[PDB]
Amino acid sequence: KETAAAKFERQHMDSGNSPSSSSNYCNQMMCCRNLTKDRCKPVNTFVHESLADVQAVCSQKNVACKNGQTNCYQSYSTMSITDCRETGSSKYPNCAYKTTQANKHIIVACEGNPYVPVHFDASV
Amino acid sequence: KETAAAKFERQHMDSGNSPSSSSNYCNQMMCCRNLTKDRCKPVNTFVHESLADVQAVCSQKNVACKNGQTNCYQSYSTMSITDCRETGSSKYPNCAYKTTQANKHIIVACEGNPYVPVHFDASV
Repeated sequence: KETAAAKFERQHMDSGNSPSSSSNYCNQMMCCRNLTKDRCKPVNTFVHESLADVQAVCSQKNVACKNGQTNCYQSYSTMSITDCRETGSSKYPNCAYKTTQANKHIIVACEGNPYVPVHFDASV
Repeated sequence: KETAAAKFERQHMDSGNSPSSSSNYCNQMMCCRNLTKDRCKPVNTFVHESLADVQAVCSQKNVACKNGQTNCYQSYSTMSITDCRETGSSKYPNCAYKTTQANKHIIVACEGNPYVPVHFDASV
């Protein structure tokens, strides 16, 4: 009763579901980190490397910040990160986001003592 | 008063927590598509494109099937795919698979009328 054609579909078709597919990760983190409190923050990037590895970036590759400042640093290695972007249905107070995974070099602005990140400037 | 450093950690740090399900994707799909009931199927590929794009491949590049039959066809474009292979520690009935994503030209054996995909032969 299962046709050869249906068997191929069962064994091999999983449209729109690569392990890469979006999920509600951004919706949960965006909300729980208070990023949708007075507005839907439009875009945000979460970093999954350890804090020690991210802090180390402040003494890695020195580059210009988007705003022209020069206290930004790009990580020597690519880092595991997740980009959060608002979806078509997002409208405060009901924010909604698409989750996109990635592995890129991060660029952060750093200041203070200890010299640590205070701004996520971009990913490359 | 939130320091800039703490604010950066609250908006951008989520160590160890990438939402990627690509560690368990294959085990889950191999299980629910019924490919581990009698033996651990050794290798299997899932395609993330539409069924429509996969059915069209039967109209594309004719190439030899692994077994030498002449009814195999290769997609002109690469497709988003996930290959599942048994790990070293997999042993029926505790099947275990490594998930490997890629963008490749798929190869399927087609048969019947309509002329449709009946077997996933290989990928580019």
